[PDB]
Order: sequence, then C-alpha cells, then structure tokens
Amino acid sequence: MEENTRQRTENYISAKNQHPAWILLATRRAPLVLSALKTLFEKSHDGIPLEEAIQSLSSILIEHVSQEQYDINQDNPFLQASRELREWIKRRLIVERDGRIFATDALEVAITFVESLDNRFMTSTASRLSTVQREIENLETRLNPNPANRVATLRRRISELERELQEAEAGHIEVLETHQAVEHIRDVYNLASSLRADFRRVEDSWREADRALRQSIIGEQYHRGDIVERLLNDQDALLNTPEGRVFDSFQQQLRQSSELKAMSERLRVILSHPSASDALNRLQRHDLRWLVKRLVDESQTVLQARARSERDVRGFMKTG
Amino acid sequence: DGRIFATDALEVAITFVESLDNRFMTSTASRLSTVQREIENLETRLNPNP
Repeated sequence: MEENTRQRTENYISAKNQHPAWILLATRRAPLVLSALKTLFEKSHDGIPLEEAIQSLSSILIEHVSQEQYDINQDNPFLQASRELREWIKRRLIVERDGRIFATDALEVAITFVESLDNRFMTSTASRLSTVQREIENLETRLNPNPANRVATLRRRISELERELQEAEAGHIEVLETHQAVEHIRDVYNLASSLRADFRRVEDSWREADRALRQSIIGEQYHRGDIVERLLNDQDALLNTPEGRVFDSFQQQLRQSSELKAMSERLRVILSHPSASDALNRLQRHDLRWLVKRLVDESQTVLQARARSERDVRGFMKTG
Repeated sequence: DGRIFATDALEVAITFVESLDNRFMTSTASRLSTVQREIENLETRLNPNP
C-alpha cells in the first residue's frame, strides 16, 4: 500500500522539527557533543550519579579544549561541564531523574546510528546466517499446527541428534576454529546488547500513557466511578500496546530462574575461553559478563518507574 | 546499465528515520529466546571435552 506516502512527508517534517536525535544530528557541533555523551555513558552500569557524570564530563572537556573554534571554555572545566549538562537536559536528551542520569531513547538511537556510520566493524558476522537459519527452523516448526508435520519434524531432529550422540560415543567430536569462535562471540554480543536498547522506550510509553490519562481528566465533572474499571483498562490498553505487552512477556520469561542462571553460567565459560579476549576488548567483556544483572536491575527500575502511575488511581479519585 | 540503485549511504539514512517513531522493537521475549538458544549452541560448540 502507498496511500500513506503523501502523509509520510509531513510525518518526516514533524520528526525533523521536533524529535531530539534528529535535531541533534543537524547541529553545527553535533559530532563533538555526541562523542562526549557516548564516552560519558560508555562506562555506565545503570544511571550514573550526577556528580560522577559531572567529573567525567569536565575531564572530557579538558581533553577537547583544543577545539577552540567552537568557543570551548579554556579556564573553568567544572562550570563548563555543569552548563553543558544542564543544557543537554534542556535538550530533552538526558533525564533529571532520581539524582542519576539515564540516556534518553533519542540518545540511544543517535548513538546507534553514528556509531554504526563510519568505517568500523559491521553490525553482522559470518555466524548471522546460522542464527537466522536456526530461528526460521524453530519459527516454522512451531507455527505449523499440523501435528503430523510436528511429529515428523521431531522424528528427524531426534535422528540427527542420535547421529551426533553416536559420533561422540565413538570418540569423534567437533569444535569451532578460532576465528569462527571470534565471529560467534561478536554475534552473541551484538544480539544480547540489543536487549537493552528499548527499556527507555517502554519507560516513555508508560510516561505518555499516564500523562494522557491525567490530561484527559481535565473534565473535572467526570463520574469518578469509571476508574474502578479503568484501573484494569489502562493495563489492558498497554498490554496490547506492543511496548507494554512485549515487556510483560519479557518479564514473564525473565523470571525463569533456571534458564537465566544457566545462560549466565554459559556466558561465564564463554568469556573465560581464550578466543573471547580476542573478539572483544575488556570493556565489552565486562559489559557482557554481568549482563543478566543489568537486565534484571533495569527491568526492576522500569517497574518502579511505572509504579508512579499505579498509585495515580487514588490520586485521581479522592478528595477531602 | 541505465537503472538506478540506492547507495549504502541512502540505505542507512532511510534506516535512521524509519527507526524513529515507526520503529520496530528488539527488547523482546523472542529475542531472549534466540539469545538463550544460540548461547547454548555457542558454549556447546566451544566446549572441547567430548
């Protein structure tokens, strides 16, 4: 379909004139600011404390003072860092939240773009095709409701695994070549890293939904009993909004203690293997080593972020 | 050859705006299942002990 094509131009004009990331990319000083921000958050576990961030930013400013054409300050690093950080918060690029600072989704996308723009390592690896093949293999074998097809698929899979077991019993096994392992490690890192990319879009979904709820209530005459069911209706509405729905299923899976613990153990043994150190620098390996911890804590943070809207029912209903 | 094709630059630029509001999402239980399965595969392959 192509009827929307007329409207898409207006949509893109909107995005250009308002969206944070795009506006950032158009600034005369875009690369310097984006690089500074990238470096700042490149070391984060979670939201960084305001003063830790201030120190790091002031130090980084010192490193780039030689770029004098941009009116970069040359006599006061802490004041400059504070001014710039305040401005960036004004740019809707980072959040005045809980004494810490987090990367707005706009910053996430701008980082992904520019960091994926120059001459670099590509977004893929030689192992991507194998992963896609396995994923399609599972997607088809599970979408197919014909039980006959499913049982036949299992009959052949079990035979393949039986071949493998017999081969190993006879004393023959196979392992990855070094560079093959390098590519697989890079593939793992590329995949798992994307899991973090959308938490703070779900956060914004909750924020916008809650602000829309409170905004529509400007009809002070509204029969307040509606919220007795709207308490469930908001949850249902966001449980079909792909953000909240997918995040809820993600939590449902994230609660499988055995699977997450096993995946962490496997990640540990993978990072231990020598090839790991070659595929990734120490920073990336440290990031991946505790990844499960990061996901757990970020999900819990987003939960306690939606928490604000949860109590809003009584704040709306009651008076006295 | 008389035809026209989009350079990689334009491909990436398109991928940028399309990753704005109308973007697709990856923080998914599906993605986690993929990563879990494929990490199992990677570990088992890297294990040399028969």
